[PDB]
Amino acid sequence: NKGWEAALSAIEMANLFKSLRGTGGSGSSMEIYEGKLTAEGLRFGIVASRFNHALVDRLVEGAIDSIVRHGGREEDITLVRVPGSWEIPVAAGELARKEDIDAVIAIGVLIRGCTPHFDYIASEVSKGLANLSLELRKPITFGVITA
Amino acid sequence: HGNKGWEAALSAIEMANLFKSLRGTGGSGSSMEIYEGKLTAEGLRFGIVASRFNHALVDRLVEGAIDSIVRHGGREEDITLVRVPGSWEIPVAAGELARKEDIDAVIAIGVLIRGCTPHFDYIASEVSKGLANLSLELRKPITFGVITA
Amino acid sequence: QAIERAGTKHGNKGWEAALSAIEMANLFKSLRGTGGSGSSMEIYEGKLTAEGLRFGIVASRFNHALVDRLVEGAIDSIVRHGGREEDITLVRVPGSWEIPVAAGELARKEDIDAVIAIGVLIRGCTPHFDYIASEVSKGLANLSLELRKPITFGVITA
Amino acid sequence: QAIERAGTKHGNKGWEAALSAIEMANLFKSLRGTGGSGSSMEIYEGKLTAEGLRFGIVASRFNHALVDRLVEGAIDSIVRHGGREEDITLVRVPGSWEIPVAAGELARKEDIDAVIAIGVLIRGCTPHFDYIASEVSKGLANLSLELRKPITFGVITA
Amino acid sequence: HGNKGWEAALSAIEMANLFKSLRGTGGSGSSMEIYEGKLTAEGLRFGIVASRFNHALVDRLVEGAIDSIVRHGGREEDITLVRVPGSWEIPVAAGELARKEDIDAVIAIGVLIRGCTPHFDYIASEVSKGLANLSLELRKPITFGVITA
Amino acid sequence: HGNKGWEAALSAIEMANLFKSLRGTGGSGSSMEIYEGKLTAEGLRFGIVASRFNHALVDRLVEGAIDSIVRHGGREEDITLVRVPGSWEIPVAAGELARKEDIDAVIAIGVLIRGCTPHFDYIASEVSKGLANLSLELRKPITFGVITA
Amino acid sequence: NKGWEAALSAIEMANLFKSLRGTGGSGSSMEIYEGKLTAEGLRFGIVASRFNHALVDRLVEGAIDSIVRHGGREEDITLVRVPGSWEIPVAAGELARKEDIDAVIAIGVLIRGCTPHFDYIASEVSKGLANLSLELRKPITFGVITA
Repeated sequence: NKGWEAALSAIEMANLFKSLRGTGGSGSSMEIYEGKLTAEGLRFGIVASRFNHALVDRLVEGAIDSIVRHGGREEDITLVRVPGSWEIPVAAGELARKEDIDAVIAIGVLIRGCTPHFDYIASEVSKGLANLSLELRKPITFGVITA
Repeated sequence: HGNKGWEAALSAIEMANLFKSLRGTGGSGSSMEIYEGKLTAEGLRFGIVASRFNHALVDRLVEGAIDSIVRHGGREEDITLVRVPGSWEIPVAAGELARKEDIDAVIAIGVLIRGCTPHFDYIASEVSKGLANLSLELRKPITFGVITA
Repeated sequence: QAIERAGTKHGNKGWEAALSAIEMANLFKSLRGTGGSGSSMEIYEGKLTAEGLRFGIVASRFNHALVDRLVEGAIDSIVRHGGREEDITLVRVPGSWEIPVAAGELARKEDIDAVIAIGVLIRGCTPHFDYIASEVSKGLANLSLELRKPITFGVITA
Repeated sequence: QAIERAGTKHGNKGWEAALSAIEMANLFKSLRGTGGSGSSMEIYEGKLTAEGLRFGIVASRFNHALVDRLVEGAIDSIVRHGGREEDITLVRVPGSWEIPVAAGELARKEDIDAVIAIGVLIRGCTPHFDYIASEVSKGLANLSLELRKPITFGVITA
Repeated sequence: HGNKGWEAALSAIEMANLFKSLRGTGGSGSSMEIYEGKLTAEGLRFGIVASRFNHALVDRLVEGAIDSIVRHGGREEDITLVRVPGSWEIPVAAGELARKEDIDAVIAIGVLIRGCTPHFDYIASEVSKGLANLSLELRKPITFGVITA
Repeated sequence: HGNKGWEAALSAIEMANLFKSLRGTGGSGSSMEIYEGKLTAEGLRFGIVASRFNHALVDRLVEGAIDSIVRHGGREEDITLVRVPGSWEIPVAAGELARKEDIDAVIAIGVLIRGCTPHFDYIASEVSKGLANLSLELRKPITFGVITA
Repeated sequence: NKGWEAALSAIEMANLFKSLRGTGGSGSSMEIYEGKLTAEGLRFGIVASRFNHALVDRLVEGAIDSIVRHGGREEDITLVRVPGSWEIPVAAGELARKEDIDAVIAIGVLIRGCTPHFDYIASEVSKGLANLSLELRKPITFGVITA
């Protein structure tokens, strides 16, 4: 279930960035920065599409379960629904600019298989999410699948 | 001694020296100027970003990178190592290290899932593109030690 | 050594790349100048006189045999068209991946009128999409538009 | 490091090569011994007990990932069949071309009962005749016949 | 009667007799000398070297070899059978048998992988080469009963 | 710094050291012995054999070989250079150098005429075979710096 | 004309080996051994086949002309004819064991083209000549062609 995996990646970036922005080490050894798998005290945001209802519900199911099971507090989740995959990047941008969220998770299902004639919509969705993460300096996990 | 981790470190060391020369005082003229970087790692600060897929392989590349830096005069106390889950999200971590003024170069190490070979994958395209844009924007070398399974 | 010098280098991609840089450098210098009075359609084209211009060259070291013939091709194009060898800056980089970042540093100097990028690319013996080759073209194109200074593309496939 | 140790290496070409060396070493030791009394057809076969035998291994360094799993496969085959780790001599060489000459030096020692050669070969993506691969096979075969000591062939193609 | 093991045994018997006659002093003259070997195995010692790989087929080949020797007057007491792991080490074992002064001929039996090679095979070429060189150096007949799958 | 001339010199230097270790006194035991050669060229004597076809290319490889030896501690006075017309006749010249007791290794450099590609050429086969036999017979490293056009 | 080229290679090995066996240098610089293109005072031997009479005569023509033109003395050439290419190695062996010859030249024409099904006779001729040169430590030039 990609939903469980995508949530796990987000948890362990919210911890990593929290460590990096903190005070540095004492020197005298090679600094190593790391992210644990404890979600206590963290705020998340989820953006999910509405296409292939059967599949997406299972994915959003895993994401919420993963956050709570790893110690998260269910009141710290904001869920946003959008008509289709083309509208995920713009919604994620709005949710990522709030100062109360630490990571964002994108859930969706693409239409054509793994052997198309190339897909423009799929490229734009992945391309847009990547630029937002770099521009806003905030992790954004990528949890879409292919039909 | 011949792994991609070793090679990536050399390119990072050399480019770091070359940039230090370019923005220094120019030559006296009267002849064609030639700029090239040395392989003296003394006084340089490095950061490394490594993924986690294939824990066996990635550990090997990271060890090679550290070995290369120290053998060429690098001080082991000047290496910052950041570890990340997958290849999709090296660029965001690399960006954080590059924006520090105490880092002279960044090395990215990872392994990609070889999917359907003839066709176009989106994770590989985004990881390479993101690193390239960061280097041009921040004006700082970023080496691409990535490989394929 | 004399055997190396005896070979001809007119016409290789180093020659064409340098020639394009000379024309573009003169063309821009004309555009920034005062506009014509009018009374007719006004045409612009760059002359091929290279005296007084400053050039920069970025070349990778991979495949040390092919590259050298390309770099020497570029230099002779500038010299044979009137340029002086004292107005050329040469920068060498480990590989094709880091050409764009080095080319950016040269292009930001106010003493450079154009930049020439030379290199070679490894061709896998089956036609897949190369993630390194695309980044070089993408990076160089962006730099020229942003800095508003011509940059010429002089790479080849093995 | 523990991740490396957890992997299984039973059955790789390092395993088979070592196993053949053990059998041949015992077989020769039987042939040199006194012949049977007679009265029936007399059969020889080598046992798989490795206690008391000395072994030598020659391995190239090209493709450092593949080779290590092969060398460790050979060592565990000797140990798991009764051999001691103090009776193994390991020699490392730059490349596959100089395996035969190094293997010759080890084979001439009187304290060695068998030699194992391990390496990998580069496969060009079109099937031509390889002048390096043939020389390794030719050299190793000649050494065994001339020195009258078994040598086992444990190379693979990439 | 129809397997290569049977044929290999007959060749070994005939060559062993032929060598026995050649060492004899030449004739008086008055005609053209003709030398040939007979097919009686009485009083001759043989050795067999067989590989274990693809054992389903070789047992039938070794079967024929022993059957032929006995059928043609050979005493089963005089056969020495040696087994080796694979075909790569047939030559080295054959050399040890051929150097015994109590052996008149040696028979080598084995099976090689499919012969649809691009241009060449590097293991098959060594078995035949080694046996041929060994026979000439030691001046003793060695028969090739190897077949291709 | 990355030409076949450079690589061939390294292999010659390393193998020369390794042989010096093997025939010296053995270890104390109680642990597995590992033998490997260093990259210290001090005190070693080298000979080089170079063909003449493509004078431009061969000169480059020969310069690289000399540069590699000296940079790793080699004394320029300990290099003997022999030049020959074509590839067919490197082995006979290499044999003469190898038989001197003052030479520790030999390096062979040349370029072959790429004929009809898929098929078998006899000049290339003989040059490689001859070098291999010489090393085994004389028990001395001989490196193969040869390339193809 | 391969005949001219084959003779030239032999001339400049008889000189090289003459230099190598001579006294060494004075040190203080990198020893370089070299062979000139002067054939004065040298003895040669030629072994030629008798198949494709038209072609071989032209090749033996060039070899003798090359030796004399580069200063050789025509009385110092020994010519041996053999029925076919298969008999070249054995004849060359006899001529190379004499102590009065400095180099040997082999001239011949092979039968099948450059794209056969592999040729056993061609391989043996080249293989045999190479072994003789190494075993006897004396240059032997290879001047055959393919029909």
